[PDB]
Formats: sequence, C-alpha cells, structure tokens
Amino acid sequence: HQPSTYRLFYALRVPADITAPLAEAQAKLRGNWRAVRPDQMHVTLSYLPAVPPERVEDLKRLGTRLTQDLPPLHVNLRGTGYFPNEGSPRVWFVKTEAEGLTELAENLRAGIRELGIGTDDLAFKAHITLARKKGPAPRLPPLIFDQSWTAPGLTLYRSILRKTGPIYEVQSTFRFRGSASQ
Repeated sequence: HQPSTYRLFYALRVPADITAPLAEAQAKLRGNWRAVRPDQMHVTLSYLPAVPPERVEDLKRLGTRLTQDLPPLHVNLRGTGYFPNEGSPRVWFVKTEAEGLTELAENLRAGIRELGIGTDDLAFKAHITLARKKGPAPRLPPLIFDQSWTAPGLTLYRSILRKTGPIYEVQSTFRFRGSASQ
C-alpha cells in the first residue's frame, strides 16, 4: 500500500437555528431518500479526496490567508433543488447565497491547485445537502426558506468512514477577520 492520505474538505458550518428548520423540512422525505443528519449539514467549498498528511499545514496557511480580509459572511437560505439537474435525482439540497461566497470558493480552489493538491469538485453552486438517494422515491414539493445566519469562519474538516455513514472532524477553523467597510 501507498502512504496514507486524508479526505478533507473546506466548508461553512451551519448553526442550530438553521439546521432546525432544515430538519423539519426533512420530515417530508419518503421512500429511498436518506436524510442528512443535522450534525453533517455544511456548505462545502472544496473537496480534497486524498491529501498527504504533510500537506495539511499548507492547507491551514491557505485557509488563514484567504479569510484574513473578509468579514463574517451573511449566508441566506433560498429554495430547494436536485442533483443531477435531470433524470433520477440523487441529492436534494437547499441553495445558499452570500456576498463573497463564490469568490472565496474560487480563490480556495485556485489556491489548492497552486499547492499541487488534488480536488474533486463540480462547478461551484453553494448549497446544503438535505438528502441522498439511489433508486426511486416520491419527489418532494418545492420549498423556500427565509432564514439567514452570520458565518464567523471557514472550517477545514476531515472525513472518516463509519458504519452509520461518514463522520466529520474539525481540523482547523479560520476566522473571517476583515470588514466590508474598511
């Protein structure tokens, strides 16, 4: 076997006042849909499937640098949708919007690539995944949300595989230390 690697991802944590109404929306799931646990809910910015542990310090430095001049981000829940766009849907998600969020994801992805570290991302579309399935299930009705929260930092997570699903461990957090007025 080859040197061990980590599955890592950068994400925004989702606070209790937001995971609670999202879980209430999950009560509508039926059939083969499998709900995401509130503790698993996050807004992913980049997924890194096989990071050599010696590269983690570079990733922590990248997180600090990119968050240093941004203020805490104001994230708004929007409407629900599915991936993939057409065909049997495999994931149900809620869209999220925040000023600066796409720019942060794109800078992060470029910074990871400049470090020569692998990613496994699709086009960035900020969301919180609510459910996953394989195979048929009743389609959920369209929902929209009006809640928002202030995100104080960006989190680097490690994913580890367990019987009940993946488990996420915080590797480091990077505080948004800037402002939008100075």
